[PDB]
Amino acid sequence: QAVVTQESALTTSPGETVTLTCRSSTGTVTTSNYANWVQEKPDHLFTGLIGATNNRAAGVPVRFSGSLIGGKAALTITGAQTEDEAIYFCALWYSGHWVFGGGTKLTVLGQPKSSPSVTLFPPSSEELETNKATLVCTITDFYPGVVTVDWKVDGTPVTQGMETTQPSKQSNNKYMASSYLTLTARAWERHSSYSCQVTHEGHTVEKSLS
Amino acid sequence: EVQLEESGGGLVTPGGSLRLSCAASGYVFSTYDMSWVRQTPEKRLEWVAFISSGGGRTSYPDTVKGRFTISRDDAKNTLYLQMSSLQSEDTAMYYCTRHFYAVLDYWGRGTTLTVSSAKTTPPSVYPLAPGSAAQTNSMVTLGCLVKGYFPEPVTVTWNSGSLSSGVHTFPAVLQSDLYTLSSSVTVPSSTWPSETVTCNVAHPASSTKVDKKIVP
Ligand SMILES: CO[C@H]1O[C@H](C)[C@@H](NC(=O)[C@H](O)CCO)[C@H](O)[C@@H]1O[C@H]1O[C@H](C)[C@@H](NC(=O)[C@H](O)CCO)[C@H](O)[C@@H]1OC
Repeated sequence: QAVVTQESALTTSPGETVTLTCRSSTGTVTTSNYANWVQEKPDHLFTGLIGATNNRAAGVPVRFSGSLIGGKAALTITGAQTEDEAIYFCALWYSGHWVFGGGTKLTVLGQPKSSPSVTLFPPSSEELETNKATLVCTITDFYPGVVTVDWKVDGTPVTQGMETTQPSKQSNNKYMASSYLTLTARAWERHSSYSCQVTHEGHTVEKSLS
Repeated sequence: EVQLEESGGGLVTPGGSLRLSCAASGYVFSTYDMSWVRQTPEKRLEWVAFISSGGGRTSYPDTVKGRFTISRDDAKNTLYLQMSSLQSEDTAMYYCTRHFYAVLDYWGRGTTLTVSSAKTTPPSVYPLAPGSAAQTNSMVTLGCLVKGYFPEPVTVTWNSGSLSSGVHTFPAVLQSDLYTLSSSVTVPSSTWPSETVTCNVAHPASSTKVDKKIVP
């Protein structure tokens, strides 16, 4: 029992229509799963958009809609607005329980796109004294708010000891992210090239150090 | 009309207990069916308990099954969640939702819960200095690595308020029991290092404050 998948990211412009579905590992999505659509707006605030597959909640606007699509729940937003940029989750009623999908990021283009400005940093004299080194890859200023971060030590792809923060909404409705690759100071002393590369929009920017 | 205010969360340690509370408003709290939903650090949403109308029926998912107990006091207009035998996976924001004829529509503000076994531990602050003189141009961006604190939060201020000038601080990360975080600042290239860029880092649990001056 239980898997509910949803698109991970969709991007649309203001005025356009977007559909978002909700798939089940169970097989088909009935009306006896009450497809529900929660909205997660800037800062942990949640709102019932649509419940029981097609009932739109009071206050929710005209464009939110519920449908069943090829055995799959779907949310339509017709003529989406800037305010709709947010995370949409779906819940499906499995007789007793509720099963939630991983919710989709929804960008609606409210301002001209822009790319990151990576700034890469080397472990300070001070942290090295504790026989541990950390490099900080700081990624700011991007819209849309999705990134892909890859680290390389001496050209080989790093497959661990790296962990990145989920984008976070700047003051200017621009996003920010940080990545950390941590090494024992030994390793630091050893390799000689560290690359931080961020892929945002087909374009990859890259910062390196020796 | 509706308000759902939950509360009763804090810092507990593994094996602990905890009763969460959620209070209704401007609605006839009895009639409606009801749930608890948790929002994890990973940011997935997971459901914890289900209560019916006359508290006749209770549903839970198998990872809470037997450790959590749901209930309500119609007299007081509240939902109760009773978390027992705590385990680190339960650290998450806990929310309450009313089923409006199967439309989960009104949700609480939420109540954060942390189940760590850590100990108040102040951070270590390290300078994040440019490195080779490779001047991109007008702008130079410095930062600070605040490492090994518990619990959160940590405020991070640049040049004792004086520098608001585009600061950016990031969601902390949890590296094997302690939190780490970064704050960065861009100050024009001809201001540093001629002028001074210190970084203030205060840790209220431990009532700490560290002053790392960033030098090339
Ligand atoms: C079955 O029809 C609704 O109620 C029955 C009892 C549900 N069956 C079970 O509860 C249970 O799984 C039996 C086997 O374990 C159905 O699942 C179904 O539930 C949805 O429909 C109603 C509208 C919801 N109740 C409410 O929405 C409101 O608070 C109305 C006030 O009475 C219910 O929680 C389900 O979806 C939200």
